Order: sequence, then structure tokens, then C-alpha cells
Amino acid sequence: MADVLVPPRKKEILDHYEERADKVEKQFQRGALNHDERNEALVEIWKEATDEVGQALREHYPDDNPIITIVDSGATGNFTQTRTLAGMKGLVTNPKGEF
Amino acid sequence: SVPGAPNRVSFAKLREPLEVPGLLDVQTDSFEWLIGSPRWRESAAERGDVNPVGGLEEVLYELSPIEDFSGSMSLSFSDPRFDDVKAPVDECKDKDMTYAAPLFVTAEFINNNTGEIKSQTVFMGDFPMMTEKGTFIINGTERVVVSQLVRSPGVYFDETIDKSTDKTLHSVKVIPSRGAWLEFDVDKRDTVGVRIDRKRRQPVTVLLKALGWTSEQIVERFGFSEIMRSTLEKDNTVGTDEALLDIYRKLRPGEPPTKESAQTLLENLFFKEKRYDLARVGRYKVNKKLGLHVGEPITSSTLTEEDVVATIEYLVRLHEGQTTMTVPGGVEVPVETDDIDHFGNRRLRTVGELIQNQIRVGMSRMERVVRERMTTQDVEAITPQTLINIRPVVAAIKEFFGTSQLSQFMDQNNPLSGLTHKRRLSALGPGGLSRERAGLEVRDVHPSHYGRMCPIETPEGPNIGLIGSLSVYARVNPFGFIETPYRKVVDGVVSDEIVYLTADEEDRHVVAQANSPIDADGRFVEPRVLVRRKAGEVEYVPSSEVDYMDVSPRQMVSVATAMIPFLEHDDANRALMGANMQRQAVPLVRSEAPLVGTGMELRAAIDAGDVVVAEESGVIEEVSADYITVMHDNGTRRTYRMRKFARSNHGTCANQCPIVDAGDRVEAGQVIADGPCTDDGEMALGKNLLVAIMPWEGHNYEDAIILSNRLVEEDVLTSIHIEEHEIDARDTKLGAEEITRDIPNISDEVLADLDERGIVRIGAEVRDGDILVGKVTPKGETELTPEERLLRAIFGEKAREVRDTSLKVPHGESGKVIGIRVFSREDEDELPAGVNELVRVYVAQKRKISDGDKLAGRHGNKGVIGKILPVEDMPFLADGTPVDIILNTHGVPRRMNIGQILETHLGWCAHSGWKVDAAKGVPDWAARLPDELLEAQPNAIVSTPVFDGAQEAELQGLLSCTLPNRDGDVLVDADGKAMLFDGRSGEPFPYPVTVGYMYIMKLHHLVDDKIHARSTGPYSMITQQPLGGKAQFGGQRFGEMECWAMQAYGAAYTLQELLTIKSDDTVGRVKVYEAIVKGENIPEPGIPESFKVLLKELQSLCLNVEVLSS
RNA sequence: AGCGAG
Ligand SMILES: [Mg+2]
Repeated sequence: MADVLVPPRKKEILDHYEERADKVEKQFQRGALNHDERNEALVEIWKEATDEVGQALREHYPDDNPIITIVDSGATGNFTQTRTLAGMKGLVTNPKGEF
Repeated sequence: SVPGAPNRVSFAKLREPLEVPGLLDVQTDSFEWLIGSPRWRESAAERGDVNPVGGLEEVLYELSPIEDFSGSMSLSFSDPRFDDVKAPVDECKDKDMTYAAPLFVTAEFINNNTGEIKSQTVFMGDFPMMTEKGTFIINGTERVVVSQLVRSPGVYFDETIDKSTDKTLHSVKVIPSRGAWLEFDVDKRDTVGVRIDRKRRQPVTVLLKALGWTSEQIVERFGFSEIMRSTLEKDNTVGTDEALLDIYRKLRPGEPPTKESAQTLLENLFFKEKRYDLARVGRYKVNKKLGLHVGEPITSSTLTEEDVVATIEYLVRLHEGQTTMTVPGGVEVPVETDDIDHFGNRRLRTVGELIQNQIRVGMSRMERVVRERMTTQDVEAITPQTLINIRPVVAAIKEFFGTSQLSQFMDQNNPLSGLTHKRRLSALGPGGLSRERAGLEVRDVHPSHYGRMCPIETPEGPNIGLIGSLSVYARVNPFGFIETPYRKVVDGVVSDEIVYLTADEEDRHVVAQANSPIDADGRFVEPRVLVRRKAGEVEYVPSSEVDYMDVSPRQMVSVATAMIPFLEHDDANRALMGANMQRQAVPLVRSEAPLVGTGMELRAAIDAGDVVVAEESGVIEEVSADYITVMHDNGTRRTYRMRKFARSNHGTCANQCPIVDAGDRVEAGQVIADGPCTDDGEMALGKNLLVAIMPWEGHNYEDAIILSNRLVEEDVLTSIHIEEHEIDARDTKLGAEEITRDIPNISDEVLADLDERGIVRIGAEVRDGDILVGKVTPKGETELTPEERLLRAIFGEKAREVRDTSLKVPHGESGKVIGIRVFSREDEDELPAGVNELVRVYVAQKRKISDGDKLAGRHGNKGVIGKILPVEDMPFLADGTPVDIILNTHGVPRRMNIGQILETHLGWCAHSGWKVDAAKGVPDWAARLPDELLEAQPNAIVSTPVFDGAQEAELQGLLSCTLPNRDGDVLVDADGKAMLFDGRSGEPFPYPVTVGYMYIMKLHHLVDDKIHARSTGPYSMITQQPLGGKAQFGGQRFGEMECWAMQAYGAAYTLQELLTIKSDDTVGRVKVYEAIVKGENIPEPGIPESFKVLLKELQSLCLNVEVLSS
């Protein structure tokens, strides 16, 4: 658990994107946009958030860590799994298929 | 909670309102309802004493009264009553007789004209009974009736979109129990239409005029929509009789239409209980959905025209787009489509329901035979005893408890496996989805499953989603739905009142989450409290005015999944595999309670039923390795008898040993003798092993495991396996088979151990091929070859005229001989017809862990053992302690089960003990730690409940303070990694290695049962291509994919060899054997026998197939 | 029927 480093800017990023989520929720509450449009906008917001937190995690890690060493030496695994392990797992699929 | 329990300290930060329920209640409560026991009577009277009726009482009441066609006389049933069980549980399990009790029902025959009543008990039959452990004993075997998940009968509204028009078209399906489907579908054309019994559609107005409605009435009720007016206009059917005539001409064509058989047709099809029983659940669901008879109790499940009319009105209102309708004389209900997979529509047929349905089928058959004979019954010469035939009922019950798919062979690898075989909800079986016909939308997880069915524990084969496990706190509604507890939070103030809500009621309430901090005043200490809503969507929250809250974390997990520490750090796949693999652990000889566990260990062991618990308080009078006699507080004394070295269904050991001294005072419900996989009363499936997480020389390559030899020397991963071999001397044409030590032609060496009476002695070691039971069946005169007659004359012998059919230790097996059980007709023991003796020999072997055996932790980290190293070439800490197991670091990061690593660290801490240095207050990371966890003595068992546990910061802190082993030397730095010395080279490894204590189980996939080989053996009957299976001497299937692979290689000769002489060609087979044994060349292969079989099959299909030479 | 590997 000491070889898995969380990104130190995570909470600031989460706040910055929850602000946009709250703005979208307000907009929905005022009838500005229908349910589908609000869902799509929130999906886009949180997708961008997951991308940003993944970038922060990638740039924070040392190049010697066993996790990143295994992933980036072609031995096995991709960086999406490393992001899932440390940072944000991201959006999840509905049982129907949607996000 | 439990009187005497190990003191497992917990990292739990949340108090639990509700204690875990009686995990086995799912079975026992349902069976008690079926019987109608006083306990169920009281439980129901507490919660609806208006109409407590048992399952058998319900069946009898529905059946009675019966009358003939004329109605001159009638028969009735009443007062079902059970006698004492025939034999005790253990004796029933021993002598292969079902554990059942007689069933008596008071009949009553009334000759309506003459006026006589004749009543007498009728002995409906030997009803199998459920053992206190929630399981049946049938033919000596142990069986479990697993609850079934079924579609609840009722009215279901659906909406779809048509491509050809892109218009929302709705539909309804009144789904009865054994009825005829009526699907009021709406097509793209604006006209509603019925489809009775799946017969070529109809305009609804036709049925309405068949129900006797006038077009004026039809527009009076279904008049608001344009679709209805359109249907009336385009219907063209003018008149009630016209509609009835058309309906009869469509429903039952080929017979002369009339008026009588036009009206009574529909009346019998729908509104007579003879053919359209909705059942109580079905009628209740229809009433609730349509809001017709909400207030009134339920009776006469049959429909009324009002119900169909309301269904049509609801469908039309839904198509229009309305939100609520108020039927005249009915409470208004919301108009919305139904979801078939919602747990407000998936009901549980528990054991009681299934047994009652089988009793109902048997009683219908008995009813039919009664009616049929009643015509040929001499009046006044008949009594219910001579009028009732119980054979159909007992036959139905017997054919259910055996060969019914929901009556499954009890799965006892360990107590957890049996416990989870109970509490299992299978979505397939009689009247349920089949794997092939089951779509892909039923296997998924639904938001309604939360708290009612485990989303994790589930088979990983071609059964994922069809079989699940009931959650820990889940309960079954009297109607069959699954309820879950919730804390009623009032005015933002959380309470203790635990309301059990079904899925429907949960949807109507804005239910909060368990780990929502409470200000200690009962009120939420923050706005923005996480919540769920009706549509299953987890989203933002309306602060305050949330109506309900989760009782506790882990409400959504089952018992098996509740025993995985650090579950929240494991991906759903790995958690699923760990849950499914905890149930495969074999019982070891010793069993050790895990250092890192949960609160479910003790309760799981107690409720599994394989651990002895004192019934009442008292002082242990005398304890020995075979029984415990306890003196109660008032005079009486009771003796619990342990079950020593008994064989479970799956071949494992079922040893029980006491855990109490000869003077201890023990309270009621206290564990006094641990079971197979139990340690001091808490479940123990495996062993804690010192583990390193490095890659080691490529022996732990790709999920392979390398174990120290200490684990084989100290015998820590070792399991007793008991295998039973059965052989029965029968009665044959030539005579009878004898069991004696006179086996023909076999020497006096392999007849050595066999007792004076045949069967081998107890304690006689036997290896594969040895003789267990010496049996000799007659041969009858045959024709000895000239060569053999000459040889017999030369060696002076006789044919003996009796062949041998002795029982022998099958190939690849070994072991001692625990005991022999001999049943015999001569001693008047029940045996099948035409058998004189039946002897069973129990052979026990102590299996030691060896390469090829499968191991696993609790986090889905499975693997076979690649190597077993000597202790000396084993990495050892600086102290000198060798590591026991070595897992690979390449399997952790990508399988996303980091929880194991967490466990490892915590395990090490628990093994070493810790002291948080609270010199100046408590460290900020330990402020929220529960008191008394600041100091733990070495080897201190701990618990991390499922979703509240040891946070990563707390684990970091406890890892920092890890008070030293024996001298001042911390072998594990704050990072959790230890500097290991190489066993072979001797130099330290250049970098520290993650070392700790992992609790790993020995799965029941041992290589001894997996190895198999064959050179020649039995061949199948119609075709050659030898029998398949290790049980026989089976050849390995060489399928079509393998044959394509061989064709791609271009290797024509090996493929021909395989498919001709190795498999099928019956002449080249003995020829290849001769060639191999004599050193000659392997001969040319011939025509496979299967091809000639095919030619004969084709010819017998009147297909002239001929093989032209050229 | 349960169960294993992919
Ligand atoms: Mg595999």
C-alpha cells in the first residue's frame, strides 16, 4: 500500500468538477435542458475529470515504482488499471449499457 | 453476543442496530409454515393473526369440499396432523431410510341425500421432514431444497417502439398460475386488441360485448381515448351474441358453435377457479396494481370481469399518457409500465412453496381418481378410508424430493458450503427460466437487488446471474417477496425502529445509506446525505426529509461474501471468485481462525449447524473425545455425542472435537465442540502462512504458488479424505453371489487381509487394485478353449463354474479402512429387491499438499502449486524465519484485488502486535480508531468488517508501530516490506520484499483426483471410441477443433492413426496392440466402426447409400 | 443438477 501513491491534487480536481456538475444540476432544475441532455453533459464533465486525474497520477508517479515499472515495461497491464487502482475508477456502465 | 467466543477485536467505526438474523431461517421458517407448527402459528399471529393457515391446511381447504357430478354426496378434508418421526436423524442417515413423519388428515364423507357423515383419519403418507439444520434426509442422503426465483403472477404493462412507424405501443400480460394468457396488445394501428390464449388477436370491443357490454356502456367507460372509439367504429361486430359467436368460432374451432358453449366457454376459461387460479400472490398483485380491493382480505383468486375491464382501461390510459386513474370503488393508482426483473415482481418459491405445489399436484391426482371411482362406488358401502388412495400423493412427494432439480444434493465441502447451499436463490428449474431460454437481461444486476440478493456471490460458469445468494439481513415476505430492514429516520432524525421493506416500498421512499454520519442526537450531522430513489438511480440528494436509512453496511452482501476482509479494495470479479472459492476449501486436520477476519466468521460457523452448541446452560460434567455430558442448572443432564471421522457428501472429513474442559460452566447457545472447519467456534477454512510477494525463479509463474516444505513437514495443509465403496451380492439366474474369501483362481496373497467372512478388516492399508470385498458370482457352463483345457489338465485345476466380481480399490486410490457397514437380508435389514447383502467399506487417506493442488486466499488469488521447496532454500527474514508461500507480484496490479496486499500487511501486524505511542494524546490518524485497538498483544486475532474496516491511514499507522519480535528489531519497515535473504545464493535480495501473513485455503481441486491416464480399457456399447471419464478407464476426447489443428499442421498420418486405430477401428486395435507388444510395425488402419454405423443408420432411413469401388 | 479452465 506504500507503493501505490494517490495523486496529491485529487481533492482540488474533484471540487473543480463537482462545481460544474452542480451547475448542470441547477440548469436541469430550471428546465433549461431535458434529462438526456443533462445526462450527456454530466457524462462529458466526469469523463474529462477522469482524464485529468489520470494525467495527474501519471505525472506524479516515479519511473521506478513497481506498478508503473510493470505497466510501462510491456510486461503486463495497461495504465487504465493503474488509474483504477490509484485515483478515480471513472464512470460506470448502466446494466442496460449506458453510462 | 454468543456466550463463549474468541475475542476478535474489530476496526469497525459503526454500531449495528440489527443483529444478523437466523441465517437458516429461509428454510426452517418456510417449512414450519408448511407444517403449521405452533412456532409458526405464534410468529404469524404476531403479524396478521386474522388468518393463520398452514400450507397443508391451505391445500386441504382449497380441495375440500368435493362432490360428484350429481352432487348426491361430498367428501372433505380437515385437521392435518403429523405423528412423531419414524427414526432419529442419525439412524435415518445411517440405514438409508428417509427422515419422515406420518401425516394424518381427518376425512369426512357426507351423503347429501341420505344424510350420513363418516369421518376417520386417512394417513396421507410418510411426509419427509426437515432436520433442525434446515435440510432433508432422503434415502440416507442429505438434500437441500433451494428457493426458486420466479415471475410473480399478475398484470404487467410494457411499452415498446415499432420501427415501421416509430410509435410507442404498449401491451399488457395478465400472467396467471396455470391459466390462459390474455395479452391486450396495442398495435401500430390505433386500435387496442385482445389475444386470448395466443389465438389470432381480437378487437377488445368483441370481448366486451362477449362480457355483455353495450356500445353505449363501452364508450361510457373506455370512451376518453380515441383508440377506443376507433376500435368500436372499426370493430364491425354488432351485438352481444355476435361477439360470443365469433369468440367461440375462434377459440375452439371444429366443434358446432352454440349458445351454451359460447358463454360457459369464457366463464370457465377465466372466471372459474377450475382453470384460472391466480393464487393468493397473483390476486393480491392484481388488486394492488389496479387498486380494486385494497381493503378487503384475499379469497377466490379467480378473476372478475371488473379486473379485465380495469386492465383495459389502465392500458388505454397509459397509451394516452395519463398519470393516475381511479376505478369506481377503487383507490387511485399511478399509471406506469412494469419491470419484470424488479424484485417487486420476482417472488421466491421457498421450500414450503415447492413442497406445497407438489402436494397440490398429488392431491389433484388423488382427487381425480376419487371422482372417477365414485361413479362405480356402491352407495352406503363406502367410507373415506376405502375411498381415498394416497399413492399419487406419496408418489409425487417422492418424485419431487428425488430427481427434482430444486431438490439438490447437499453441498458439504465445509460448513460454509452447506450454509450457502441454503440461502441460495436459483432462477431456473420447474416453471423457471432455463439457461438456454434465459436471456441476457435476467442475469444482470438490478437496483432492486440491494439488500435482497448478493450482487457478488454467483457462479462464474454458464450460470452467472441465474443463481444468487440471499443477503445477510434479507427476509422473505409471507407472499414470497424478499424484504430488507431499514432504520426509519423521522424529521431528519435517525431512529432504531427497523421496518422491513420490500422492493416496491423501497422505491416509493428516498432511502439513505448506512455510513451517513449521525450527530449522536439521532440527526444527520451534515446536509447532503447520500440517498437512493425509486428508479434505482444513485444521484444528488434532497437534504433532510429522507424517509429511510440502511440498517448497517454489508447489507447487500451474502454470508460468503461477508467473510472477505477488505472487500471494498477488490474488483467485483475477484470478489466473486473469492466468494465462490471459499466454498471449495477442504477441511484441514487442524484449522486455524484467521488473524484477519470479519464479524461473520463466528455467526457463520454457529448457524451452519456443523458446530455443537449447548442447548441450555449448565456445568460440563464429563468431557471426552466422543461425547460431552453436561449437568443442567436443575437436576437433568444431557449428553451431546460427537460425530467422529464421518464422511461428507463430497468425501471430506466431518470430525467434531470438544472445546470445553471437565468443569467449565457453559451458557445456553455456547459452542462446546468445534466442527470440521471451525476453531474455538469461529469458522476457519485455511491457514495463516508467511507470504512473500516477490517473483521467485519463475516457479511462481502465472498464478503458480511455491510452498515451503515446512507446510508438509508440520502437516498444516493436509486433509483427511474418506471414500466409500459399495458392493451388493444379488440374486442371479444361475443362483446367488457369495461374499467370502474363496475368490476363484486368485492366490492366497491377495486373499490375505480379507476377513474370515470376506470383507477386508478394519485398519488394513489397501492400495489401488487390492481386494476390499471378496465376491463370487456364478458363471454358468461355457466353452473352455482347447488350449485352456490342456493347460488345466497340465496344472490340474477345475473351472470352478463361478466367476469373480470382487470389489477392488479402484485405480489410483489408497488408504486405511475406517469401518465396514454390512446390511443383510438374512439379518432382516431392508435392502432392494433381489439382493442378499450390501457391504460398504470406508477408505481414508491423509492427503498432503503437493504440486498440482489448488490453493487460494479469500480475494480470488487462486493458483496451483508449481513447486514445494525445502525449507533451507526458502527466503528467510533477517531473524531467520523462512517464508511459507511465495505469490507473484505480477498478478496483483492488473487483477485489481489489492485487498490481499492490505490483508497481508494487517495480518503481519496482527501476528506481531502493536502499541500506538499515545504519549501526547492520540495520533491524528488514530483519533477515530476504536478504543483498546491502540494496543494488541502478539498473534492477536482482528476483524475488518466488509465495508467498514481498517482504513489505509490506520493500517499505515499500525504498521509503523509493530512492537519488536524478540529483540529490538522491526523486521518490517513502515512501508510494509522486509529485507529477505536468498535461500540458495545466501546474499540478501537487493531490495525489500512485501512480507506478511496471508490466510490461504486449500481448495478441493486436488491433483490426485485430476490425474488420469489410459492405454486400453472399456469400449462403449453401440460404438467403439472408448468410454469417457476418469471414473471409467476413459480416453481423452479428441474433438473437431483438435482435428482441425492437426489438419492445419499437415499431419495426416497422426490424425488418421488417432481417429482409426486409437479410437474406433476394432480390428486394427488389437493389431496395433500386438505390433507394439511384439516390436513389429504398427499396421495399416482400416475403416472406423462409426462410419459403418452411420451407413446403417442412413440406410435404415430409406436412403440407399452405397460405397462405389470406382 | 451443482462445479472447474478459457
Ligand atoms: Mg485459467
